[PDB]
This record gives sequence, structure tokens and C-alpha cells, in this order.
Amino acid sequence: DIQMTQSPSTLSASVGDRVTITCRASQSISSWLAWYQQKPGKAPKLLIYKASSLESGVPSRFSGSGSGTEFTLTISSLQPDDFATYYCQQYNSYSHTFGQGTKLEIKR
Amino acid sequence: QVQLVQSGAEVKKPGSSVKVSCKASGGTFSSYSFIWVRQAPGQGLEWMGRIIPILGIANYAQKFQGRVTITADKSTTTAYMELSSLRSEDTAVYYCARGTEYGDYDVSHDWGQGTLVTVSS
Amino acid sequence: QVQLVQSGAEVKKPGSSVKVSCKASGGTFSSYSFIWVRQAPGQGLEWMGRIIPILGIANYAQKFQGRVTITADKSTTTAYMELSSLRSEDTAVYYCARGTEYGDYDVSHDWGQGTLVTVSS
Amino acid sequence: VYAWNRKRISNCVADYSVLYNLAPFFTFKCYGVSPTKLNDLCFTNVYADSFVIRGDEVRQIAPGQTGNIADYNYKLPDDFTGCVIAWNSNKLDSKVSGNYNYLYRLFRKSNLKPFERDISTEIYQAGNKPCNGVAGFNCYFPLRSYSFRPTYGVGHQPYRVVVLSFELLHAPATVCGPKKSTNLVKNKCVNFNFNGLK
Amino acid sequence: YNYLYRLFRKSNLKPFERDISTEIYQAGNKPCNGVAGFNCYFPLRSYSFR
Amino acid sequence: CVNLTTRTQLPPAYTNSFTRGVYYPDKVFRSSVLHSTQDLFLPFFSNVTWFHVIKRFDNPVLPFNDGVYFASIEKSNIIRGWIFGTTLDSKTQSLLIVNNATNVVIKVCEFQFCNDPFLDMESEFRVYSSANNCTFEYVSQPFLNFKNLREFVFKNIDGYFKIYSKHTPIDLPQGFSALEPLVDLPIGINITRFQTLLALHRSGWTAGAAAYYVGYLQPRTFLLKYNENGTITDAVDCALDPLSETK
Amino acid sequence: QMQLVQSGPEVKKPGTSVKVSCKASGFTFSSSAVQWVRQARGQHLEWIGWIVVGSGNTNYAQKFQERVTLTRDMSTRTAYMELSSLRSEDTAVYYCAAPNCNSTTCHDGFDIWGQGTVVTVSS
Amino acid sequence: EIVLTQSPGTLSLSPGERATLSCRASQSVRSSYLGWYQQKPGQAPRLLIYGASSRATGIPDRFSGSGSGTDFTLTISRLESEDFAVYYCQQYDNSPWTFGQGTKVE
Ligand SMILES: *[C@@H]1O[C@H](CO)[C@@H](O)[C@H](O)[C@H]1NC(C)=O
Ligand SMILES: *[C@@H]1O[C@H](CO)[C@@H](O)[C@H](O)[C@H]1NC(C)=O
Ligand SMILES: *[C@@H]1O[C@H](CO)[C@@H](O)[C@H](O)[C@H]1NC(C)=O
Repeated sequence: DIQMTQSPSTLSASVGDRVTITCRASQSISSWLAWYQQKPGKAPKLLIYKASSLESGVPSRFSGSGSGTEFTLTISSLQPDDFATYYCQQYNSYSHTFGQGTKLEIKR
Repeated sequence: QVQLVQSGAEVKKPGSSVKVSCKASGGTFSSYSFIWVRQAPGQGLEWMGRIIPILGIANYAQKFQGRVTITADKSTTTAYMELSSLRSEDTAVYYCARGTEYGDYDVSHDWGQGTLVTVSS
Repeated sequence: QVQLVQSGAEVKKPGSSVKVSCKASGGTFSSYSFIWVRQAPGQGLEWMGRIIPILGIANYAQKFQGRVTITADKSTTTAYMELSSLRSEDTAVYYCARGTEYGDYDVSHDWGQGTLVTVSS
Repeated sequence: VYAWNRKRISNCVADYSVLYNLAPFFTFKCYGVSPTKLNDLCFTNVYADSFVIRGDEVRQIAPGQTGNIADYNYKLPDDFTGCVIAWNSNKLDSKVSGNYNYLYRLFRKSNLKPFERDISTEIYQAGNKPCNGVAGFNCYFPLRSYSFRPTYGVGHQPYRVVVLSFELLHAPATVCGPKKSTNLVKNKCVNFNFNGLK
Repeated sequence: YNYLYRLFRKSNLKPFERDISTEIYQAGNKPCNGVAGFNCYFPLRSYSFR
Repeated sequence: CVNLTTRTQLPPAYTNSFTRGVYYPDKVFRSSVLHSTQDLFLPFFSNVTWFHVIKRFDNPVLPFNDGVYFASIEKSNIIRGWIFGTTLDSKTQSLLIVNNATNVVIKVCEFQFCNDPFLDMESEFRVYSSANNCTFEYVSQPFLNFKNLREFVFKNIDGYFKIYSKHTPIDLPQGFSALEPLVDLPIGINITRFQTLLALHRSGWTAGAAAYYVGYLQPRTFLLKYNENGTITDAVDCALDPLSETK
Repeated sequence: QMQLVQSGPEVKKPGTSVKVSCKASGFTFSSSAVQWVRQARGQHLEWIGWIVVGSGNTNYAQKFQERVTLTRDMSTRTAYMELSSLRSEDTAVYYCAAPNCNSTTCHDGFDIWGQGTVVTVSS
Repeated sequence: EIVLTQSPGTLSLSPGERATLSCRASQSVRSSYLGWYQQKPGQAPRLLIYGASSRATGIPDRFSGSGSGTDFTLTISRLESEDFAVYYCQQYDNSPWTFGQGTKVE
């Protein structure tokens, strides 16, 4: 099975800031990857598949960059609606494993 | 575009099999692939099985062999999953997902509201 | 003017593969066509394939499809024939033949001494 | 391949040199025009079609060819002028578990006319018994999946195929290649060309 | 396949000229150096008569 | 689409063309040379139709023939664009030229034009209901007491659409002013009719004071006088008067 | 001529594997289908499974779905079936049946049949 | 999932008369998805009735099916010495395919 890790686990960011989250696999998974965000208690939503292709209806600010075993999602200008839990999903070969879930919060 | 409706809350004893439905309406049904995801209250998400009804390929998770099967009915345009031999650690919220041929079947374009399932005595 | 040199006799197990080399010296190698012929120990000649290096097209017999492969090398001006999934009746004499551009490509002008390959236990 | 994309090109300038940078080894078969001379004569509109086909089935993408892809998914007319580009894309369209996003029609009542699209999903009743939409006997789904995997051979690997078609109409040409330029010399008797001005 | 014809040549043939050269054609800037690879095409094709 | 019945029916008036409607025949440059050319021109001292819009609402379907000279005295930019085609329907191909507040748009599609197309801030474009087959697109800069005098010449030759233009700040005034080439278009369609478009200010809506004239071209020979800077300063019609013929 | 030629009888031992093939000739084998059945001496027929020659889709019997596989080769126009976990009760005659086709319209139902192979599992 | 009961197990008739064969299914089966097979002792079966009403190529005219709703029947309008063998009927529906017990005629 492919075991991947999403880092950092916990991130604190503010509105209008630039943030990025790394997601690395154990071995090569080509570039067949997906990203999801989850509001607390709500259903997940797809943002970027193939690690480069942006889903229709998602704002163009979200950007994915990477080739294999290393993938990152970058946010240019953060907004208060961007606070959620971010999950990866590798689906090259069977046994698709997601990530731990990066939760982004405000600085108190 | 396409709306998804899942079943309600399920409370049951561990010694039985639970069947969960998922209805998808909108666009051509033959181009849709159904995916199911587990979401435990105390951790992230977990995938169990994916089905392509027009092509008849079913692929379950390695740890879910002999426990769960996924079927669908083209007449009702619905997807069905049944999990047998429930354990106390199987309680979670079950998510129904849909994949599109135009794009990727393995990715989830639309997500359901989820069904909460609990087992105890 | 042009002479053909082939490899020596081969003794191989049924579960193996055989490679035969053929060296051509004389004239220009760009206008040469290579054809291989098999001759049974007690029967007549048998054609399997013809290869053109200059235009890069290949063809093999119906009953040797997927098992025989003929390649040409420009650097050392040699022709290689690879046969897989050998059998008991495959023991025969393999001939390397060459043709000119001015003459017919499908016909053989010059012939080699031939290699006797035998299959046994 | 069965639902091949059609793209129209108009009012632009075409540089075909970049086309050759895709792969170290790939086919560039051209019909009715030498590829090295595409930069001088030039037409009105350009049609580009792109899809993914099996390695050994790339030979069926040619005028006058026959087989499965030729008469059921994509048909090329005999009186066709243009070029066909195909290159190996195993590193981009492969799944270890197996890719299934690429579908091809396998059953159809008749052949396909040149430049024709068939996107129907009706069941194919091979026999005389009407199944009315159930995969019983003599009733098979026309579409099959291309189970692409990186461990397959070169004959089963996915090849991305792009075909460009050209035509001449009484409307003036607009989509073509770049023109040349050579500095500027002053006070010297020299032959010159200025947009066709001798 | 015994009937061939030239498709690529550097310059035009003057009247009543024979050219049997089989050298590689350099349609680009990088030298071919004897390989029919990138931007390098063999100048002779075949009349596949049927 | 909206059907308008508030029209006030009046016959189209007439006036005198004087010596207007002369353009540069080609791209070549000449200085201090009198040149004689044979081309489609607007005859001197000819009838030119007069249209008024104010509750005057004149949107008739005028014919194209071999050309048209479209002059329009106006202010505050009441006129916006034009429509060209054969039946002005989806059955055949049609051309459209407009200029909104943003830019100039040109299309070649099978529009289903409304019976009464116009423009109505102005963000109500009742010009067509659908666009089935579009074969050409193009975008460019806007072309734009009465003060604006706008002159245009539209020619369709061997499938090529030619546009000349001129703008000068001041009935048709007396004077001389050449028209310079503006845009060359490879449309390749046959056009036999055309329609104009107006912008209506909603207050329902009020029509401002404006008047435009339409002249037609037919082949004849002119004698044009280029100055030393290459600017056309005067011209002589070679088939109008015996003295002009002698000249 | 339409015919189904099958291989010869084979004898094996418990715990081994059995492979038998039947060749189809004389018709359009690209749009046909083949089913496999077994029948002991004096017993009734029992269905095992079938495969689509041009698709590869398989449908097995409920009892034997874990110990039967179906493979076909287009180059040799041959249908192959393999049975694993041989037992003393697996001794039966195996048949392969295909419908008739004319490359335009295929026959409804399995009309022609093979000769059959007798397989004995003993030690 | 589909059961086709067969009765009687044994038949005792002489040639020159008319016999009857009945394959009674337990559920509803479409007439176009069944077939009847007859094999001589030691020989492979051959298709006789498909579609519950139509003969096959080379089938003698003495055989004529009935094709009821769910209980198919085949009445032999004329008996010959070749017709004395075992008979089996199979269902072709979406359910796993089952065979009858087998009817023997003496
Ligand atoms: C314009 O037309 C009117 C009537 O149609 C006519 O009387 C007048 O002479 C015309 N003008 C010229 C300059 O011919
Ligand atoms: C317009 O031109 C086309 C060809 O360019 C011609 O076929 C058509 O008849 C013309 N329209 C009319 C009304 O004559
Ligand atoms: C021609 O141009 C020059 C310089 O641009 C100017 O001085 C002169 O007045 C111009 N001539 C005319 C007739 O406008």
C-alpha cells in the first residue's frame, strides 16, 4: 500500500495571507492526485484533481504544483471562508489512502 | 448540477448487516461511477469500495474483503452498499461519492450529506 | 562480391530462445534486404519473414506471429533473428538471405551457409 | 477515441517547428504535403483532432485503412490531406491499478463515414432476440474500457494521437506559417522583396 | 517496394540531372550526423504499389 | 424582441450631396500629382436620402446595391452600429458591427435578428435571439448644437469587406474632406441589404435628436489632386458637366 | 465447415490443475460466445460459466465461481477454461458450445457442440 | 434462482405414436431465452427448440413446441427410433443457468 503524509498538520493563517501545504508520498504515485476541503461537520468538496487541474466552480486562487512524491497546494490571498480541513487522495494503484487532514485556524 | 440523497441515521446491534442507499439525479446515469467513503468521528476519512455500473468493475479495500459489497440498480438510478459483521469500531459517517467519465471516475465530483451509523448494546 | 556469414550450430532446451546472427560484407548496406528461410531436416524450405532496414517495415509468417523477430544493425552490418517458445519440431536449418534494391526485395539473391539449431532434452 | 475532439483553427499564425519537440522518436506521417514545406504555402482553416489509442492500433489511423478503430470510432477519408502525429504517453496516462477513463466502441450496426461521430449508448442486439436493454446473449455493450497499466508492453501502451487536416476555399488564407526577415542594408544595390513587391 | 522516389532535397534539380545521393536530410539547425531522428528525415520513400 | 407601434409615418426627405464622399482609392502615396482613377464613387450634386429620429423612429431595411455612403450628423453618440445580410435571418449567413461602451465587436453568424433591433446606462441588447453558426470574430477600438459629423463608406468586393471613415467637428455642410481607410475584412459573403441600430435612453424611453443620410455609389472616373504631403485637396467629376469633362 | 474440435481426455491427481481447450472454425468467431458445462457418466448436465469472445466478460456459476477461470485468444480463435482444486467428484465430461454466426446475424442459442473430454482425478 | 421442474422422469412409448415432454419452470421466463437439448447415450447434446416455438436447422418436422407462459411443453407429433434418448432443458435468463433432471424415453 502507498502511505502518504500531509504536512504541516496544524497551520495558523490570517485573511489575505499566502499559505501552502505540502503532501508527500512514500514512493512514486505519478501525478494522479486529488485535494479536498471540509467545513466542520459538512461534506467534503473537490478542489484540484491530477494535482494541476482546477475543478469548475472553485476559485482560481487555489493552485497545485508537483510532479511525483511531492505535491503542494498554494493559496495567494486567504479569506475567512478558506478555514477548513485539507485532505489529499492518491489513487494510483489500488488502496487509495488519504492524508491526516490539515486544519487551518486564525491567530487568537 | 447532480444532487445526491443518502439514507438516515442507523442505530443497530453489531451482529447484523447494514444496507445503505444513495440516489443520484442529473445528467446521464451510465456515465457515473459511485464511490463510498468512511469518516470516523475521531479521525479522517477512509475509502472502502468503488463501482462502475456501466462496465461492471467493483474494487473493494484490502481490509474490507468478504465484509462489504456494492451494487446499483439502473431502473431506480441508485447505488447500494451493504456491510456485514459489524464491529464496535465500525461506527462512523458514511459518504457516497460520484465520479464522471468526462474527468475521472476515481475522483469524487459530488458528495452526499452522509449517513451516521452506530453499533452498541 | 558479397558474401554471407552465419553463426554456429545451437543446441537448446525447449523452454528457451534462440538468436542467430548473419554478417554481410560487400557493397552498400543501405540497399540490402534480409530474408530468413527455415529448412526441415527431411522436408523442404519454409519462409517466415522479410525485413527492410532502409524503409523500416517488418513482416512475419502467420504461424510465427509474436514468436519471431528480425532486426538489422547499421553499425556492424548484421541481421539478428530471435525466436521464442521453442518446440521439439523447431529443430531445422535456418538460412540467412540477402536481396538487392535493383532486384526484387522479396526474392533472395545471396545465401548463407546456414545454422543447424536442435531442440532436445 | 470514439468521442474524438474536434477543434477549429482560424485567424492565427502557425509555427510547426515546435511540433517536433514532443518526443525523441515519434511518427510524423504526412499525406499530400511535405512536412518541411508547410511554412510557405498556406490555407484557410485548420481542424485538429486529439484522442488516445493503443500502440499497435496507431497503424489504423490512415486513409484507406480498415479494422476496429478505422470504421467504428474514427474514419479518415481517402481524399485526405494533412499530417498525423502520435507519441507515447505512458508516463501520463497509466494507472498501476489500471486506467479506465478511455472508452472505445466495439459493436455497431455498420461502419463509419469519414469525419463522423457516434456517441450513442444503445445496447447492440447481435442476434434476432430483442433483449430490450439487458446484457444477456447476443446483447453486449458497444463500449469497452482501455485497461492501461504501466507494466504493459509497447504494443498496448497509450499513444496520444493528433491529426491536422487542411483544405482550400475561395475565402483567403488566414492561418499559416511565419515569414523571414534579413536586417537592412543601406547604400548598396541589392535585390529585395517587400510583401511580394519585386 | 522496388520503386522509390526522392522527397527531400536541398536544391532544385537542373534539367536532365540524376541524383542518387542517399545522405540524411537536415531540415533543422542541429546537425543530423548520420541519424534519421529529430528534424532528420530520409530523403527516399517507397511507392507501395498494390 | 419588442414590436414598436409608436412610429410616426413620414416620407423620407431628400437633400443635396454637394462634393462629399471621396476616399483614398489605394495604399500608394503621391505628391503634387493629379491622378485619374476609375472606381466606385458618390456622384457630385446628387440626391441623398434624409432620415429623422426624435416621436420619429426610422429603422427601414435599406438595400445595399454595390455600395453605400453613410453620413450621420449627431451628438452624444445616438447611433451605435449596423447589420448586414441577405434575409437577416438564421436561414443565411449574416454580419454584425456594433460599438458598445467597451469596444467594437464584429461577428459573422446566423443571427435570428429581431423585427425591431436596437439598444437600450444601456444594457438591453434586443438585436438577435440566437447565434447558431459563427464563422468569424473580431474586436477593435471604438470608431467614435450638433457638433459631430461622421462619414462612412462600406464596400464589398470579391468577398472582401472594406470600411473607410472620417470624423469632423462643425443639412449637409459645404466643404471637402477625404476619407481614410479604416479596416479590411475577409468576410466572403454576399450582402444585398442592411439595417442600422440606435441607442434609446430609458426614462419608457426617449429618442434624442439625430439625422443620418444614405448615398449610393456607382462606377465613374474622378480626377484627384494630391498636394505635396499626399493629402487629397480637390477632385473633379469627369461626367457631370461639359466644363468638368474638358478639365 | 462449422465444427467445434476439442482436445483429448486427460488424467490428473487431486490438488493439481486441469487445462482443456476447444478450437472453433468455419464461422464468425469474433461475435460468438462459448459456455462450459460438465456431466458425469449417467448424471444430469451442470452449467459452469461462459465468456464473451470479443469482450472477455465472464459469468460463473454460484458454486464454482471461486475455482473457474475463462481465457480466450483471438489469434488462435480458441476458448480456454481452467479448474482448480481438483476433487474425486470432478470426474465429468466437459463440453463447449457456441452459436452460429454469418458476420451479419448470429444464431439465437447454442446450436453446435464439441466432442467432450473425459477427465479423471485419482491417486 | 431459476428452477425448471421436469416430469415424468421415465417415458414408455413405441414408435409411430406421439409422445409429450414438459419442462415446467418455477418463475416467469421469457420465451426467447430458453433452449431444449437432446443427446444420444455417450454423445454431446444438440439444440432442438429455441424460442419455444422455432425449430433449428436440420430439425425434423415431427417436433413442434408449445411455448406456454412459464411452463414450456414440447409435444412430439411423430416418434422415430432416433428420438429415444435423454432430454434436457436450460433457462437463458439473467439468473445462473440451471438444467433439468432429465427425461428418459423407452
Ligand atoms: C432630389 O430629388 C428631388 C425629388 O426627388 C428633385 O426634385 C431634386 O432635383 C433632386 N436633387 C438633385 C440635385 O437632383
Ligand atoms: C448571393 O451570392 C450567392 C453567391 O455568392 C448567390 O448564390 C446568391 O444567389 C446571391 N443572392 C441573391 C439574392 O442573388
Ligand atoms: C506638410 O507637412 C509639413 C510638415 O509636417 C507642414 O509644414 C506643411 O504645412 C504641410 N503641408 C500642408 C499643405 O498641410
